[PDB]
Amino acid sequence: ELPDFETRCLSSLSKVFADAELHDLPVNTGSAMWKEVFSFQVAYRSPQLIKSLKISAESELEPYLAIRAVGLSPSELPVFPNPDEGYIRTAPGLYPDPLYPLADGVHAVPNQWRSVWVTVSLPSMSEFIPAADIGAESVSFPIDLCFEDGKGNHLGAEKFALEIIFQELPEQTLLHTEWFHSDCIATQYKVEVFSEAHWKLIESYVHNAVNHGVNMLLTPLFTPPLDTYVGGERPTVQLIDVEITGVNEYRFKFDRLERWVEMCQRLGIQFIEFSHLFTQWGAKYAPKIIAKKDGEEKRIFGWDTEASGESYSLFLDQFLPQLVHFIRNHHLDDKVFFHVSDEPGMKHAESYRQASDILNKHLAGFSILDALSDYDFYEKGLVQIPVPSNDQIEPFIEHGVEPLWTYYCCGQDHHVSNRFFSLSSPRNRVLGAQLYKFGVQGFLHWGFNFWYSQYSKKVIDPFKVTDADCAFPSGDPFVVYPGADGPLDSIRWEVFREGLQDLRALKLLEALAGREKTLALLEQNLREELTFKSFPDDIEWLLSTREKINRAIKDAYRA
Ligand SMILES: [Br-]
Repeated sequence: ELPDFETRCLSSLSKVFADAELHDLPVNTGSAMWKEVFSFQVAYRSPQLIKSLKISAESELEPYLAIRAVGLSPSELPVFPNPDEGYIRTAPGLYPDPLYPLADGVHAVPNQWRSVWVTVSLPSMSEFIPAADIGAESVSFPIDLCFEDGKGNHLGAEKFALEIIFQELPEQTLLHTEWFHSDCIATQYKVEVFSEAHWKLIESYVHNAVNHGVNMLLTPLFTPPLDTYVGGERPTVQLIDVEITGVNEYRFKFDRLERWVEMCQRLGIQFIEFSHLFTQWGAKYAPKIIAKKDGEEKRIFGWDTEASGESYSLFLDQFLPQLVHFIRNHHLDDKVFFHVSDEPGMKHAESYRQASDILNKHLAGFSILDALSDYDFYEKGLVQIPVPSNDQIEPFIEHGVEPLWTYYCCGQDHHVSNRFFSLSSPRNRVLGAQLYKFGVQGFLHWGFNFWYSQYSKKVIDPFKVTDADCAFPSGDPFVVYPGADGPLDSIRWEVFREGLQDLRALKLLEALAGREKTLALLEQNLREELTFKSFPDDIEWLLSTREKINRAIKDAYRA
């Protein structure tokens, strides 16, 4: 006689822990637009150990549907000291995060809730395979999920009803970069940088990025000078070929950059974000730069070459005009961004100025972006486009700074949206609504796939170490895991795309009904105005808000 077995259908916004009771309420309905990725999960529990469950879905949406297992990752540093009351947990342990192919095997483990995650990637209406009335406002499709043991006995089932609203979620216009660490791919898969095997993996990772709303890619002219200790290095990742012809004299080749840019174009990246040309913590030094003299490679710049020295000045006087010629020849003039150095403090205003001044002699007319969360520094007029943290953005909104950009990282641990393991899925997804309300033009994140320790002192295994060796709250350094042939998603990466989908849906309702009505619907029944710091951290609020937006779109009078 069969083991006992229970199921509960849930939204994408639950995190099901294997060591706790499940309080979440069942969710068996939702709505979506064409070209939207709609996700849900089913939790299940048995008192027995049941190995290699057979899980299947039956739906007209089967061509668009994937099922994955929600795996557990360790976190030794889930929180910084004194986590606010909105954290879902504070103790080290195992957290639901990675999403594994079902082919990898799925088990019921005694008296533990586990989950399977369902992704429905909807096409355009014109590509949809099932018959659907082109004149309907929406059509509902059942999705039935079935659990059986290894030997074909039925254990459980859940039915989900997805309503597809017959309008398209419009193309994303928000600029969105998640810094891509090519080096981390090379060291994890054990391939040489810019080998053909490395290029193939790069393509897989970029494809995943684009699919999750990344339209701007960090482009390593020289080894990005990021997360490296003073006097330290990361593996050489350098698209520019440099030949030393004599003292302070160079020649350049851009053929590997041209390969990179063509890859970007082909995979759907729209903007090229060139890597920083000076070090972190005040732009005092050059990046690591490698050059050939007489066939042989040597390091010509780095932590022993001051950024304000004439040597690095003369190098950029030769390089930058040649990069500008490349840009113009490839019709990239309005598609590029440059970086100086992030978050210069007031004590570094002078070194930042001297660095920024070098670029300004050559890069007139181009967008130059830098993380900058201090409005008093911004008033000095040294940074062109500031990228303030979402916990520091208030004075940039108050003063009408344009274009408005935001980021978050490990430092944004209080109140605001983030993507830590120990934070709820609503506190991730709500970013979409905040971006909408404040008219943000771009969002930046440092950690697509950062798989080293703090300061890149060692390589870590991201399946075992999720906090960069007790430096950053787990979830901060990476949203993808290394699968055998390409990325594995986290539930947090799926939920972040949902926030970008909410932004796109809000902008659609704005096109149909205007901004005043859209913003009023979004803030209906809130006790406090929506800000980057103040929102309901609540599954029911967010789901019912997006459902209202969808119904208002469905009901809108259309041209
Ligand atoms: Br958008």
